[PDB]
Amino acid sequence: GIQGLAKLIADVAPSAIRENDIKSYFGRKVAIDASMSIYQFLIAVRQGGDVLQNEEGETTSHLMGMFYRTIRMMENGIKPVYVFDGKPPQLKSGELAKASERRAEAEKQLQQAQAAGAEQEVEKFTKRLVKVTKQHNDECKHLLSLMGIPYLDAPSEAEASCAALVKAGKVYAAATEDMDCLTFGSPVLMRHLTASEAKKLPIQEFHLSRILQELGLNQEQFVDLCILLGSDYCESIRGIGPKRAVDLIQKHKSIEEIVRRLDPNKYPVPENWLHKEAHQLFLEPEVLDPESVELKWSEPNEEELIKFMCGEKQFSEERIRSGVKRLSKSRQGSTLEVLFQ
DNA sequence: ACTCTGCCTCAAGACGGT
DNA sequence: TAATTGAGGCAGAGT
DNA sequence: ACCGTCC
Ligand SMILES: [K+]
Ligand SMILES: [Sm+3]
Ligand SMILES: [Sm+3]
Ligand SMILES: [Sm+3]
Ligand SMILES: [Sm+3]
Ligand SMILES: [Sm+3]
Repeated sequence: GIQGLAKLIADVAPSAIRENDIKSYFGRKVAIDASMSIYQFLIAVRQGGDVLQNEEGETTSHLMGMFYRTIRMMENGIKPVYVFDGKPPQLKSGELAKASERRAEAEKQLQQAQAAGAEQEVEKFTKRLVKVTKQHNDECKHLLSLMGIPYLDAPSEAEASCAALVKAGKVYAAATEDMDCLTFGSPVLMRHLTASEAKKLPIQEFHLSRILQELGLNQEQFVDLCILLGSDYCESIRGIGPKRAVDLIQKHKSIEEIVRRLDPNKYPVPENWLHKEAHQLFLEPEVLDPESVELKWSEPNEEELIKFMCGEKQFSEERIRSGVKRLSKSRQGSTLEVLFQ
């Protein structure tokens, strides 16, 4: 993500944040960062500090949420396409190594609480070690196929390919919490689109054109702003936060110019700073071709979903059948069958 | 006064009967 | 064979 | 809407 960008928008560019009722999105298509939704379910969907699972010990929390949340979206006429990450870019390797440190230390502190018969400490580092695996992604892809819900494999970061689907008009918005989707150029970003019966947070749209207008920037200047704020791909400047970062971009436009005019003794830049390379990655990321695959929402295969979710993963047959019926009727009401001419 | 850093914590789902 | 993110809150120090 | 339960 971008450190503090959502807060900056809310304070400087509030006009870019628009809220609408779930009832207004009937018929709209959205792109979803699948990995983040899977992670949300593995973290939250716990029963007694442990995850849901079948008797074979195979985890099912990700299948639980993917199934029901996706159905709820379709009942509201919202048609999602799930986008899965691919090979991370090299620039992320500098940050990937720093993540393993946190997992290594979280593992060290895990067995410590275990050998110490702790209770709340076990549930503390356990959730901190959660991670989305290839088997998590493959099982969700398998589920979506049976549900008739489309998905796409991005060549690199899913966030970037979601944005490219919006640019191309193949979906209305990227439904995510990772604000760096705007840094990748997404015209629209939607938060809090869960279609949950609770309705605790309002559906927010972030319109990039509004952000650029109220900040007085173009896209390249907005990317440099996000770099100074803090991105996954390179270092920021120590002592330059969201307040000074805005004033500098608005005044000097480019980081290259900010360095020329900054006092090297007062605000020294990082050593071997890759702000140019991250700039190139945000503006011209490796993305799928939106014109290659035509997004279709298809009839779900009920009998295979029962065999998979119930026979194998041990979901309630009554609940799964009911879910597939809802999914099939809601698709019939929001989706036109294919026509030939 | 304003701003930034480095700490700290906390939460992160959904169904169906009541 | 995976590497969130986000939001606040607080004290303390730099501008 | 609350809350035990989901697997
Ligand atoms: K910084
Ligand atoms: Sm990201
Ligand atoms: Sm099995
Ligand atoms: Sm990602
Ligand atoms: Sm990241
Ligand atoms: Sm089995």
